[PDB]
Amino acid sequence: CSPPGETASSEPGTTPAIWTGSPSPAAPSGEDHGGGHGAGAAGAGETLTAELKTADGTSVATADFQFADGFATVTIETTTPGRLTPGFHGVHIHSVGKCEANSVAPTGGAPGDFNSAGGHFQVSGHSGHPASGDLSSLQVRADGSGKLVTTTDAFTAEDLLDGAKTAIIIHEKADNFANIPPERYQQVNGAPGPDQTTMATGDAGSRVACGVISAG
Amino acid sequence: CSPPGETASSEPGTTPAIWTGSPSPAAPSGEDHGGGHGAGAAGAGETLTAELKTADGTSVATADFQFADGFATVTIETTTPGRLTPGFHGVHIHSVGKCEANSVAPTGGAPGDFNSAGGHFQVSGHSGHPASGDLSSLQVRADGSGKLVTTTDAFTAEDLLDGAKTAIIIHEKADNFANIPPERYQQVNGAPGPDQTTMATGDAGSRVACGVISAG
Amino acid sequence: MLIRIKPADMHRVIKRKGQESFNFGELFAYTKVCSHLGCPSSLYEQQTYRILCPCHQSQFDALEFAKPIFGPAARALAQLPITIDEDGYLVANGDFVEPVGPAFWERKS
Amino acid sequence: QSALLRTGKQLFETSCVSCHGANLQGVPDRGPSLIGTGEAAVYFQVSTGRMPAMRGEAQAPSKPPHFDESQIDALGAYVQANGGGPTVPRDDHGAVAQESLIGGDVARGGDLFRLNCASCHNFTGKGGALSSGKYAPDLGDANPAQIYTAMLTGPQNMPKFSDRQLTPDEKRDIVAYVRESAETPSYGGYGLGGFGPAPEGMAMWIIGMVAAIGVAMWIGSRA
Amino acid sequence: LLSGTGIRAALSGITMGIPVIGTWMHWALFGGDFPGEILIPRLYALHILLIPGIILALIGAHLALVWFQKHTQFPGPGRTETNVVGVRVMPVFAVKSGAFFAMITGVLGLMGGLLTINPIWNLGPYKPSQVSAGSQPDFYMMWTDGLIRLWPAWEFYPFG
Amino acid sequence: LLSGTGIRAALSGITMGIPVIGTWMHWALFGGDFPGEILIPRLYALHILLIPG
Ligand SMILES: CC(C)=CCC/C(C)=C/CC/C(C)=C/CC/C(C)=C/CC/C(C)=C/CC/C(C)=C/CC/C(C)=C/CC/C(C)=C/CC/C(C)=C/CC1=C(C)C(=O)c2ccccc2C1=O
Ligand SMILES: CC(C)=CCC/C(C)=C\CC/C(C)=C/CC/C(C)=C/CC/C(C)=C/CC/C(C)=C/CC/C(C)=C/CC/C(C)=C/CC/C(C)=C\CC1=C(C)C(=O)c2ccccc2C1=O
Ligand SMILES: CCCCCCCCCCCCCCCC(=O)O[C@H](COC(=O)CCCCCCC[C@@H](C)CCCCCCCCC)COP(=O)(O)O[C@H]1[C@H](O)[C@H](O)[C@H](O)[C@@H](O)[C@@H]1O
Ligand SMILES: CCCCCCCCCCCCCCCC(=O)O[C@H](COC(=O)CCCCCCC[C@@H](C)CCCCCCCCC)COP(=O)(O)O[C@H]1[C@H](O)[C@H](O)[C@H](O)[C@@H](O)[C@@H]1O
Ligand SMILES: CCCCCCCCCCCCCCCC(=O)O[C@H](COC(=O)CCCCCCC[C@@H](C)CCCCCCCCC)COP(=O)(O)O[C@H]1[C@H](O)[C@H](O)[C@H](O)[C@@H](O)[C@@H]1O
Ligand code: HEC
Ligand code: FES
Repeated sequence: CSPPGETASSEPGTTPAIWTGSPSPAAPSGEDHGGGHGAGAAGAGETLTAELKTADGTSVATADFQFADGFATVTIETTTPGRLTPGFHGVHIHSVGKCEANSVAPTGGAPGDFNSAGGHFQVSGHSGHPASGDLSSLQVRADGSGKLVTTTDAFTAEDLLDGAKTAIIIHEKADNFANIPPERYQQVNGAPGPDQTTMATGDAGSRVACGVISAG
Repeated sequence: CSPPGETASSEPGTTPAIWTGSPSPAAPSGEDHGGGHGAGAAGAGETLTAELKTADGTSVATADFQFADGFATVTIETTTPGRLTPGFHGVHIHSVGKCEANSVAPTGGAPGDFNSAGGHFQVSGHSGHPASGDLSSLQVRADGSGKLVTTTDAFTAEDLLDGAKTAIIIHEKADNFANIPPERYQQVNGAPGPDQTTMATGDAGSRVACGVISAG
Repeated sequence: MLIRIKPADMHRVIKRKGQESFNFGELFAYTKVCSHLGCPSSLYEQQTYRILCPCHQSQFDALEFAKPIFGPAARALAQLPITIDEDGYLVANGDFVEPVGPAFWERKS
Repeated sequence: QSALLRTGKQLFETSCVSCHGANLQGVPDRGPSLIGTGEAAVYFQVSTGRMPAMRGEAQAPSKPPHFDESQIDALGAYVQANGGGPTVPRDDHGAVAQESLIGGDVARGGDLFRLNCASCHNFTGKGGALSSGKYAPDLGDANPAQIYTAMLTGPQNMPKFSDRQLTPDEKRDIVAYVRESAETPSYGGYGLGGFGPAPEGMAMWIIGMVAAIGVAMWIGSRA
Repeated sequence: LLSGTGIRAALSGITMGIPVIGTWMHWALFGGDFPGEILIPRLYALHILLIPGIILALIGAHLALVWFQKHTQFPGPGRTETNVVGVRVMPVFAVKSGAFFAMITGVLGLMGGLLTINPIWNLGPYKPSQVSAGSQPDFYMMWTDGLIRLWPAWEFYPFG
Repeated sequence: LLSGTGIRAALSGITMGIPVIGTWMHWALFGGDFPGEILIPRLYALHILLIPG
């Protein structure tokens, strides 16, 4: 005798498809935790990255923001060795997460990477001083790299998980906030007070980088 | 027979001293090391902390920044639930690491937590644009917490170990950096350019927090 | 076995030569291995401070250096020097000043 | 090198163009094309001597090499330039590496050998038989470079172990195990070859049993 | 490696191929699948006590039978079917048998010294994925193994 | 637990006790200190083959 089933010359066959393994069911339900966080919203977790790109479609910076033990433990690294020039790029948090090359939410001039729906994306109940929307100057030297953090937690993961995706936008200015006080300095009109546009958020020239923080 | 050695009525004894174990020479061939980093200096490693205190000795915040893969990752946790008021604060890197209540390196008024030997603690070869001497901002909401990051890498672990210990000093302003451009705004004397003191570093009122970055 | 001698009964403690400072306050660490044939002496009786061995019913007076006051045992249980390191955790402040298991020919010298 | 290439070409033209046709293309049904075989293949094969081959049979046997190290290098360089492929390892000076190929770990080398090499060769690198007139030869003659290049280029009916399949560290460990097993003295007496059951049974039947029977014939009386 | 491969071949395959009860004998010997965690302990019992005990009992029966059913002899001058011509046990037979025992154990010791047998250190630990080319049993089971090799791969496939 | 503590007492202790050769007997029997990893195989052999024989 010979084995009943052999010798199927016909039906040449097909290349196997790329395997897409299904997740382990309740049986092997064990899986790695995606990150613990307060998550006072629909849920974001302790893991969230983003890529701040330029007007040419090339990545400039790569930010990371996520709650760890009730506070966002974030970190940003320059994705290219010559993204930022020898100076301080002023970071800020824009409520609008669209990191478009150039957009204008209101009726007016559309600045480069100006998709933000205002200045600094403050909290829902906070619209005065420079809340978590505001950010200071991060410096890139002749090496051209950016990595340094601060403590800006006017918002949390719940606040980040807002109605509209937010973004991190780096313009080409430092962080002063009307360093010239009214005692000595004067404005264009002679009033010793500061400018509302400068006070609400960091105003600079054309935006250098912009990246949606919606797990970009 | 009784064993040769027994019984001791005299010499009541003493309380054992607190044990101070020694590093293993046998089990470890060398000395165990913690954080790993390039550390292009005398050696700092991938672990660097700091505690920013207040004028009365209270802990304003606790920062920590260290190099991992050529980019310094940092994070700051609020030391008190109400360290920062419901507004914005500007954090700057000061060359002098003395987080004293009030000091004046030059001949002039000694501002609170003004131990810095100038403005932003820029790199040795950089003294123009706002180099790494400027750090990210700290926006505090009604919650009063600080957690956020930027990309400020004009200096690295090698540059951190400079001749003098550096510090992070947070005043209570936003991040603008002469957001009023010369086209529209004007100075006190009529010139459209910005102020040198404002451009050098984030200038605001009395400093709120100050912490030495020499592994404080 | 780490035993906590009551503060009231701490005044009845009699200490051995070279083991006076072994105890950390009111903490005494004695080897569990019975000095006679090496069974653990786990049966600790408080309010009598007697470490009894179940294998052959030998009692060692914990208050005094753990010397046998009954049963086949004739040598005291070895006392471990103990202290607290940094963070307050209990650590041994040395090694037994005598071999700890049951006795044998090459011993007591 | 220019002169090395020229020497390799001259040796090739008067050695193998009859079966690896000029231009390194293979002669149909006499020899395979050497394009892509590389310098390692040439080194192993010619140094073991298999390649000055004077018969088409089940397997090309080993034999004394027909070329000295310099000519081996010339032929290897010529073949590498023509085709391009794996290169034999070399030490700091430039000579073919021998001691540098002895991996530090021998337990790992032995495990890898058993999983991959002993399959056909032996527990300890003695030879093995194959399907139709073929056979895995004893590895005790091979030097570390020869073992490494044998793995690097599957010579004949031998799986080709790329560097990706067996990282050079793993190949170095296997080389160390091969050399150690080959140069290690038999503990417990004369290892009768390396095969246990068959040489042991023959030695029983010939040494122990003839001794016992002869002693019995001495003690007893024929009748 | 060598002996475990031999076990995998013979004890497992042959046992598990037997038609009506093959798998049942395999699982009952191995306490389950082939690498069952009781095979070597069971073989140890069988090999140090059970089978050697039976061998000792049967050798006792054998020697007792030879002793009391007087040893047969070749035809010869004074040798008939109703007598045993030879030497008595005490003076000559006993001494020569003891001397032969001494010489046989001397041969065995000499060979244990001078000739290497079963270098298990060379033969790595058993792993199902590893194997050598030799893969032979001792010369007494070599005939069974040779039967396995030579028999011409005739397999029958009854209904399912 | 019971049989092991019984072994520890009787075998190990009384073997180490013997004056001139006690420790040597203990090490020969257990192949080392008391919990030597050959004790139970040795006892198994002694108990199923040697002493029963
Ligand atoms: C299934 C089966 C048996 C198939 C056939 C395979 C087989 C046994 C073929 C024969 C092997 C031979 C004799 C090869 C030489 C070529 C050949 C056939 C010549 C013609 C034969 C012939 C008629 C010659 C004229 C007179 C004659 C009969 C001479 C025979 C010559 C020989 C080899 C005699 C002795 C027999 C012998 C050693 C046979 C090989 C069998 C074995 C199992 C050897 C075991 C063995 C081995 C294999 C070791 O490697 C080893 C290494 C280190 C120490 C010890 C040993 C050791 O003992
Ligand atoms: C590193 C290390 C451990 C090394 C050691 C290796 C090891 C583990 C073990 C081996 C070590 C040892 C102890 C080796 C020696 C073994 C041993 C006892 C050898 C004895 C041979 C010897 C020393 C002879 C000295 C010369 C001399 C004066 C001889 C005459 C006196 C003697 C010794 C007579 C002995 C007679 C003898 C063999 C009795 C065997 C008893 C038995 C089991 C059966 C008797 C018996 C026999 C012998 C038959 O032939 C027979 C045939 C037909 C029917 C029945 C019988 C029968 O019943
Ligand atoms: C009567 C009782 C006495 C028993 C004999 C005891 C002999 C004791 C010898 C001395 C102590 C042990 C030496 C152990 C050192 C040692 O092992 O010995 C080898 C040798 O080996 C050989 O060649 C064989 C050389 C020939 C002499 C021995 C022949 C004896 C046979 C005939 C005994 C069995 C009877 C069989 C009868 C056959 C007829 C049947 C009808 C030598 O090295 P080598 O030669 O290089 O081995 C190669 C590795 O190197 C290399 O990698 C490796 O790959 C291999 O190639 C390896 O061979
Ligand atoms: C130490 C252990 C000693 C043994 C003691 C224990 C032995 C107990 C054996 C009885 C237990 C029940 C048998 C189970 C297994 C069984 O045997 O298979 C039966 C087979 O009945 C048939 O139809 C066969 C007859 C039809 C073909 C005619 C063939 C004639 C042949 C036999 C002639 C050649 C004989 C030559 C002898 C050579 C000897 C060599 C030395 C059918 O299958 P089934 O009972 O439903 O079992 C299902 C599994 O088949 C199923 O794969 C699984 O999925 C389960 O569902 C299971 O329940
Ligand atoms: C299966 C195993 C069977 C046994 C076979 C193997 C036995 C070999 C035993 C011989 C080996 C050498 C002995 C080693 C050990 C030894 O025995 O100790 C010696 C002792 O000599 C003395 O002076 C003693 C005499 C003086 C006192 C007089 C006493 C009379 C007594 C004996 C009377 C009572 C007898 C009653 C019998 C009751 C029987 C009960 C049923 C002195 O010490 P030492 O040789 O320098 O060894 C150092 C270690 O002492 C050291 O602790 C270590 O640190 C090492 O340095 C080591 O080298
Ligand atoms: C059967 C599959 C097979 C396996 C797998 C295999 N070999 Fe081989 N090996 C052979 C064959 C067949 C030859 C002979 C090639 C030739 O002569 O052209 C050979 C040749 C060799 C040689 C040349 C010896 C000489 O003196 O010429 C060495 C050394 C060697 N193998 C070692 C190894 C090493 C190292 C491995 C790594 C696992 C290995 N073998 C795996 C079959 C194999
Ligand atoms: S075993 Fe403890 S007193 Fe005897």
